[PDB]
Amino acid sequence: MVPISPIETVPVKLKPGMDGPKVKQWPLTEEKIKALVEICTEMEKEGKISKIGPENPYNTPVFAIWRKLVDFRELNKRTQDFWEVQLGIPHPAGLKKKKSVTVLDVGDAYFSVPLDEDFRKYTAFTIPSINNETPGIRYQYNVLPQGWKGSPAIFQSSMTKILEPFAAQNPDIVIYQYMDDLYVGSDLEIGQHRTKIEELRQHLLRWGLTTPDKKHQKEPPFLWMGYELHPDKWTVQPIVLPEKDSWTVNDIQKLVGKLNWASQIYPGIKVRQLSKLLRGTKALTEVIPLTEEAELELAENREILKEPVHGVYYDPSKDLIAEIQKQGQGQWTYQIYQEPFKNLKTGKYARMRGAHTNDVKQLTEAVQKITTESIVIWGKTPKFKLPIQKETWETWWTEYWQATWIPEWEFVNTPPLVKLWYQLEKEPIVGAETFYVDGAANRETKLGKAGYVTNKGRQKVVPLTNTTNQKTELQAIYLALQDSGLEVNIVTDSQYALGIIQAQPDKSESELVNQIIEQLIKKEKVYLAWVPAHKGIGGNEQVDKLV
Amino acid sequence: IETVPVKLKPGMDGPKVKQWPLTEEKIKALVEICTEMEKEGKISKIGPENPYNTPVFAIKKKDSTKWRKLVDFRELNKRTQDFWGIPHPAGLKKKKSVTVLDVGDAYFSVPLDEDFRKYTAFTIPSINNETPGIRYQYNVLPQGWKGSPAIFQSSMTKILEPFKKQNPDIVIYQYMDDLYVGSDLEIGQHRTKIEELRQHLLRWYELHPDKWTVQPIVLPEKDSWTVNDIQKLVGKLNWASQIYPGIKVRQLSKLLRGTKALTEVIPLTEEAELELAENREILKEPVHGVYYDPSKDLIAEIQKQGQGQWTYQIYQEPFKNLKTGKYARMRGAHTNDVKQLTEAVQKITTESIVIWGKTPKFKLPIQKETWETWWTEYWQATWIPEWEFVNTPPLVKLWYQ
Ligand SMILES: COC(=O)Cc1cc(Oc2ccccc2OCCn2ccc(=O)[nH]c2=O)c(C)c2cc(C#N)ccc12
Repeated sequence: MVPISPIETVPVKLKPGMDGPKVKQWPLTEEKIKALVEICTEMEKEGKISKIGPENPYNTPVFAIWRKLVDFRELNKRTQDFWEVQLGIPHPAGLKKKKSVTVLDVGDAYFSVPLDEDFRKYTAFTIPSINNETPGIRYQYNVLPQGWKGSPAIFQSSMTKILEPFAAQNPDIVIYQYMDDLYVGSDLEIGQHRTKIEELRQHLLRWGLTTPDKKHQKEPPFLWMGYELHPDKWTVQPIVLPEKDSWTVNDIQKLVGKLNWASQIYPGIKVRQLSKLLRGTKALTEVIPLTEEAELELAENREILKEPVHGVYYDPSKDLIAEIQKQGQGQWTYQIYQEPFKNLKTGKYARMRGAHTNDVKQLTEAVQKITTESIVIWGKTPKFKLPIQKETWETWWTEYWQATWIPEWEFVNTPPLVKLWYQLEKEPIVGAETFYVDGAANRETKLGKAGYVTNKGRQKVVPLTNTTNQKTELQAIYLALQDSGLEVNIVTDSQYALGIIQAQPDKSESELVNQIIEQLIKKEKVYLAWVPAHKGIGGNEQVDKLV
Repeated sequence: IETVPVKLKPGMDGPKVKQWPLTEEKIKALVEICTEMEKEGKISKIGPENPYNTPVFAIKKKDSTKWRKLVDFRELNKRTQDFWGIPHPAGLKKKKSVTVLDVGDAYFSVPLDEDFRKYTAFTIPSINNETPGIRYQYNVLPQGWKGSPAIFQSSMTKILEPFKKQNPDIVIYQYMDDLYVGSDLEIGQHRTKIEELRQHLLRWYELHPDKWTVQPIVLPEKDSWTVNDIQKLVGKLNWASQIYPGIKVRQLSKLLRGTKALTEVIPLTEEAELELAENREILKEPVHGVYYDPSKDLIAEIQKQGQGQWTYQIYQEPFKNLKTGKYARMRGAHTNDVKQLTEAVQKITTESIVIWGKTPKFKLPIQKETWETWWTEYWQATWIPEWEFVNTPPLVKLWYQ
C-alpha cells in the first residue's frame, strides 16, 4: 500500500461556558431504523464514524429521508465561531480568459478530512432500536460532518494547505476552490494542460482525495451562481419578464430581483418606480396597482431585456474605463469596459434618502461606489468618463464647503450634463436692491406672516395659515426673489434657510425650497447675507411679521 | 525575552473587524512584507479556528519609496485592558523644537504573550475574492498596538538611561511607535544630536512648538464701514459673546437702523467706536475658566477655508478652546482636497499628542463615503484617530477666517 499523507486536524472548542448538545432522539419507524442501520454500518466500515460506549453523555438527533440526516443545529449553536473566507463570490467580470479550463469535483469532501479527536465526542448520535427493546446504537463522527458549523472552513483551509505546494511549483496555472469543486485554468496547449491536470489529481491522490476519473462531467458553458460562463464571454442566466393580469407584492419583488440581478450586465435597467411601489407596504399579498410611470419603466426594461447581452473577461494589459450617465429622479447608470461596445460589466446607483440634493453630489457618490467595486473586482481604480465639464467640477470643488475629490477622469459630452444651476455672490452687489426679509409663525394657531422691506421703500407682508417659523422664513426669501430684479441682495436672520441654501441643492422634497431654487436659476446675481435676530438690527423687522 | 501575560477587558471578546478592499500593488507589497516577516518569526499563519480579524493596509512614509505595513488596531486597542501611568511631560510643548523618531522596529525583538496572539489576527485580502485571504497572527509585539509601548516601557527606559543622564535638558516622550525629543538647541546641533540618539538606539521631522500658539479673535480696522461690514461685525461679535461675557453689540446695531443698501457707507458714532474698542480689549484677554480634563475626550473641528487653507479648534467643552490653529501648508496637494484634509488631520493629531499625550476625536467636513474611500491613500502616520462626519455647513466658518 502506498502510504497516504496525513491531514493535520484543526483544534476546535465550543463557545465559552457552553456545553455539548443533549437532545432527545426521535422515535423512528422500523423501516427508517433499518435504513439508518445499513447506512451507518457502511459508513463505519468506511471509517467515517465509530461506535461509542455508554460513557458519552451527548446526543444529536438523526433522521432518514434512504439518506441519513443528522440535525446539528444545537451543536452549531454551541460550537465556536470560525473564520469563513467565503464572504462575497468572485465576479465573472474579474476573471481572465484562459485557453483551457477544467472542473474537478472532489468526491466525499467533508468525509475525507479528519475531525479533532477531542471534539468528536460532541457529535455523538444514537440509532433507536426496534421496538426500543435494546439500547440504541451509539455513534460518533471521525471526520467533518456535513451540516456542522465548522465543516466548510476546515475543509477549505485543509484543501488550501494541500494545494499550496502544487500551485507554488506551477505558476503557469490558476486554481480556484469552491465547495467540493476545483476550477483550474491555463493558457498552455490542450495536451500540456490535460497533463498538468493529471499531475494535479495525482498530487491530490497523494493525500487521499478523489477527482472525476472520466471526462470531466462539467464542460462549457458553466451555469454557476446565476451566471453563464462561456469560453470567451460571460452573462447572467436568462432573465424573463412575465406578462401579468395584475401584479402583487411578491410578483413585483420577483421582478425587481430579476432587474437588479440583470442590471450588472444589461445597461440602463431602472427600478425606481417598481421598487417605489414598495414604500412601507410590508404585506406580501397586498396587491398594488402600477402607476403609469412604473408601467413605462417596465416597458423600457422589457425593451432592454429583449435579446441577450454578454460581458467580456478582464485583460490586465488594457486600461479600465467606467462611464456614467444620469437617468433622472436620482437614478444613475454606469458601464465598466476596456474597449468600446464591449463591457466588462454594468450597474446603477440610486441617490440616498435626503431632504435636499444636487446632481454633483450624486455623481460624486456614484464615482465612489464604482471605485470601491472596481478595487474589489479588478484591484484598481478605473479612468472615468463623466457627463460634467471640467470647469463645472472646478467651480464646484473649489467653492464647496466640504472636501471632495474625484479620481482621474475626463469629460464625455453625453446629455444630460451635470451642471451648477446657480452660484451665490461672495460680496454684496452695488446697485442691486437690498431686501430685508423676515417671517414668523404662532406655535398654537399655526398662523404666520412672511415679507420684506427694501432700501427703495418696497414692502410686502403676506399672511399665512398652517405654517411654521421655518416655512415663513423660506417664504420670505422666496417673496424677495419673486419681486426683485435680476440682481438682488437679501438679508435674513434664518440660520435654517442659510443652512439649506449653503448646501447648494438643485432639487428638494419641500415644494417651497424647489420654488426658491427655480427663482435662483432665473437670477443673474444673488447675494445672501445673514444677521443675528432680535439684536435691534434696523431693517430686519421681526415686529412687522409678528402682528 | 520573557513574555508578560496580557488579557482583555472583562466581558469583551476579541476584535472581528472586516478587512476593506486593497489595490493590487498594496496587496503585493503586503504579501512581500508579510513573507519576509514570516521568515523572521514575527508573524505566523493561522487556521480557520481563529475568528478574529483586524484591518491591514500599506502606506509609504515621507522621503521613502519602500512600502510599509499599517495595522488598524483601533478596535483591539479599545478592547485591550488598560495598562498602567506616567504623567505627561508638560514641558514637551514648551520646548523650542521636537523631533519624532520611529522606534517601531524595536518592538519586534520582544515576544508576545501566547494566549493573546489569536487577537492580533489579520488578513491579506485577495482580488475579486478569488483565493482565500492569507491569514496571519503576531508572535512579537506588533506596531500600532497600545500594549507594545506599555510592555516595552522598561526596556526603553534602560536604553535611554545613559542619554537621559547625559542631557537633562532634553525631554523624551513616547507615544505608540514614535519617540518625541524636545530640546532648545540649534537646527544643526539638533540634527547632530538626533543622529547621536539614533545611533545610540542603533547599537542597542523638524517640529517647532514655539512657532505655534493660540490664536485670538481679531476684528477689522477700517476708516469707512458699509452696512455689510457692520452687519458681519455684529454677527462675529454676537458669536464671540458665547465665548466672552462682556461683548455688547447694541451701539453697533444702532447704526443699522433703517433699511439701507448693503454697500452704503455708514459713519460710526462715538458710542459705536467706544463699544468696538471695549470689545477689542475684551477679545485681547484669554478665555475665562478654560482647563484640561484628562478624563474627557478631546474634540477637533476642521473648516475648509479655500485656496488650501484650513482652520481647526481642539476643545472639550463647547466655546472653551484648548487650542486653535490654521494649517495652510501646500505640499503636492494643490488639486486634492482629501489629501489636504488628511495631512491636516495628521498634523493636528501630532500636535494633540505633543500637548496632551492622546489623540482627539475629529469632526471632518466631508461625506463619509468620500473619506472612507480615499483617506488611506495619503496617510503616513503609524497611529489612527477617531472621526465623525459633519453634513451640515457650519455658519462659523468665516468667523475663524
Ligand atoms: C471560483 O472561481 C470562480 O468563481 C470563477 C470560475 C472560473 C473558472 O475557470 C477558470 C479557472 C482558473 C482561472 C480562470 C478561469 O476562468 C477564466 C475565465 N473563463 C471562464 C470560463 C471559461 O470557459 N473560460 C474562461 O476563460 C471556472 C471553470 C468556474 C466554474 C464554475 C462552475 N460550475 C464557477 C466559477 C468558475
